[PDB]
Amino acid sequence: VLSPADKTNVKAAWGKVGAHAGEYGAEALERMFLSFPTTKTYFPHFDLSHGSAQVKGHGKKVADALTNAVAHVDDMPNALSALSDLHAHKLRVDPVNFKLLSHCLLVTLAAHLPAEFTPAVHASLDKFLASVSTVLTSKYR
Amino acid sequence: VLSPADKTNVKAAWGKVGAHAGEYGAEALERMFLSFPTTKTYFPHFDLSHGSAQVKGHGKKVADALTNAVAHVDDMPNALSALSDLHAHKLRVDPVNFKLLSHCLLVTLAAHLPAEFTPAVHASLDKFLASVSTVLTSKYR
Amino acid sequence: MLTPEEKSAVTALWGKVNVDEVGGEALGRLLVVYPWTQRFFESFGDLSTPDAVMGNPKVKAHGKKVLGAFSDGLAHLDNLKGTFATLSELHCDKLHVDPENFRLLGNVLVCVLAHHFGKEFTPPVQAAYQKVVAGVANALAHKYH
Amino acid sequence: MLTPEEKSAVTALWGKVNVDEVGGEALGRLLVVYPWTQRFFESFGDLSTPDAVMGNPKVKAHGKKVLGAFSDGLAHLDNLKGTFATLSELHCDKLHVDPENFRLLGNVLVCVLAHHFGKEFTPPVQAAYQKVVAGVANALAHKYH
Ligand code: HEM
Ligand code: HEM
Ligand code: HEM
Ligand code: HEM
Repeated sequence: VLSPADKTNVKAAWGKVGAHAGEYGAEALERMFLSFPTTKTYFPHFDLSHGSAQVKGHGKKVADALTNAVAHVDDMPNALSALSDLHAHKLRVDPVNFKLLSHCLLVTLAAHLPAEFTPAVHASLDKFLASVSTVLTSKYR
Repeated sequence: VLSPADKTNVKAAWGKVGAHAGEYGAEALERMFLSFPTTKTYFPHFDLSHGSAQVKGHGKKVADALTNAVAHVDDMPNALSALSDLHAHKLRVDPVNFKLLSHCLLVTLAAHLPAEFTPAVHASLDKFLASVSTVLTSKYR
Repeated sequence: MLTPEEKSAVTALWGKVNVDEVGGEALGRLLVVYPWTQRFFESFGDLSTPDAVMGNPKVKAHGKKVLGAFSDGLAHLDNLKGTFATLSELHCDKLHVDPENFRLLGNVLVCVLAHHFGKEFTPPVQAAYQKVVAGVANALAHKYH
Repeated sequence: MLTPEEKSAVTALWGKVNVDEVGGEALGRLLVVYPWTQRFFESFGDLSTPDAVMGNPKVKAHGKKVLGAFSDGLAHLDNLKGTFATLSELHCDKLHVDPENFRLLGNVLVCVLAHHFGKEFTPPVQAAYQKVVAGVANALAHKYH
């Protein structure tokens, strides 16, 4: 559960991400693939080389989605339903991988927002990625 | 999320455990301590040797807890609230440990219910245990 | 990675295992308990229900190969990596199987074992078998990149 | 442990690190990002708020001893087990710490390295580092029984 504070911290930091988000998505991706090489098992149809149109377009769809979750942190389930359906019924990405991406997402954030990334925002984004992960995985079985 | 089939399965199998639960509790622990010795990190005060009443006793507690859950399957969070507090604010058992004990439980169910442990009930039980786990670590942060 | 007593405990119990029967149960159970693993077997046919799954011919067939291969490693419990090197590589390079699955399998397996052996699959034998599966999962993931 | 190219990055960045500074931050965020990890520090006094924690002097002392130990570690990337043996044992028999806490830290640490180094923390250095946090965690769990 994201308390009000958490919600505050997320929208705040997400905001600062602003129009960088997409390229944020694309670096988090590249960071997962290089750090957690097993995650590439879900992307054999992708040119996974640095600066791929694919990864960038993908990092972009990812971010959009997060911007949506943030825009709707009080109704993540319906906000993300379409995507929880596709994740459970089409991509079927094992749930351990959500956590790996949450991680590289934190890393991306930390490194792009030297001011906003305090212990309490860190905490909050963590709880929040953990929450997104859950919505998306909720319909797995 | 626990479907109607899942609840039936759960109640059915839990039904059979009947007054065995406490015994199945202790065994489950024992399975845990030997299979995943990291889990012993939480019981330095316990005599962990085979037959230990301590294990038996904690075994009993767990099973009754699990019994309450089943009884209140549609109202777990409030059913388990006193126990989500205790884990979160006092025991503060890493969340990953709840999956080890879950498996151990399943394992013990398996070995004592050759008729009832169908692939379908196996499924329901994992589900249900995951749900109990979620509810017990719901207030960790 | 197993002590003298755990090796004895694993071997003994594997003696009583009809690899084919266990193989189909485990593979079938994976698919029922963790439906997302169905992602690698869209050819296998109907996986719509526990039933369809469990009785599907390809599940059983496939399950047999797997555990046949699992069985081969039991033999070389001291070269667990060396042994699965070719398989590690194929699951990566051609199958694109997230190594996580090997872990779901080992657990489902332990479950199958226990169900089948009841009171014989004791805390201590399970312990020995938790090590083996883990060892197997790691051996198969070893060449992932 | 890693490719030479990878150690070099690793030792290169850490060159520019304030073990005491990072120590305390890492330990602190661990205690904030994962409150359950606090269980071991109830003699550390006040931990009631993120500010208390980050400010607590003991957490600060703790943070620097853990992390200097980590530092000695980096010099032995070819023997983390050799290095962490006794320290694994104590964590095990005396401290009773769940090795997961070691992974949580490791994760917190990379976060800390990224905030602290911005863009010099490229995906590759990240990776290199991920191997090292994985490695050290692996090495402290290692004597657990
Ligand atoms: C932060 C959690 C995640 C979010 C919000 C997210 C979101 C998305 C979205 C919005 C799409 C595209 C949907 C469409 O095209 O309509 C997508 C596709 C995809 N995602 Fe997820 N995802 C997440 C986690 C993961 C993880 C952890 C993996 C793999 C390890 C993964 C694998 C995939 C793949 C394989 C595709 C489709 C490939 C393609 O379209 O060509 N996702 N995801
Ligand atoms: C669904 C799984 C679990 C349930 C239902 C459960 C429930 C309980 C219950 C009912 C008690 C006693 C409550 C009281 O005294 O009021 C308890 C205590 C405790 N549990 Fe949990 N628990 C679970 C998982 C775990 C796990 C996975 C661990 C560690 C691996 C753990 C460690 C402990 C400890 C250390 C105590 C305190 C006992 C003592 O030292 O006196 N629990 N738990
Ligand atoms: C101990 C674990 C495992 C072992 C030893 C193993 C072994 C094998 C072997 C030997 C083959 C090739 C059959 C032959 O020799 O012709 C195979 C193929 C395959 N395995 Fe694995 N496997 C394991 C676990 C898994 C898991 C957990 C999954 C996915 C959930 C999986 C997915 C596949 C697939 C999709 C194929 C190709 C089958 C086909 O052609 O349709 N395996 N495996
Ligand atoms: C990179 C990871 C770590 C390293 C290298 C490490 C190293 C150390 C060292 C060198 C000591 C010696 C202290 C003594 O003799 O009292 C110590 C103690 C301790 N560690 Fe760890 N540790 C690590 C991770 C952790 C983590 C993640 C936690 C917990 C949540 C933890 C909890 C403790 C505690 C409670 C003590 C005892 C301190 C005292 O007695 O004053 N450690 N650690």
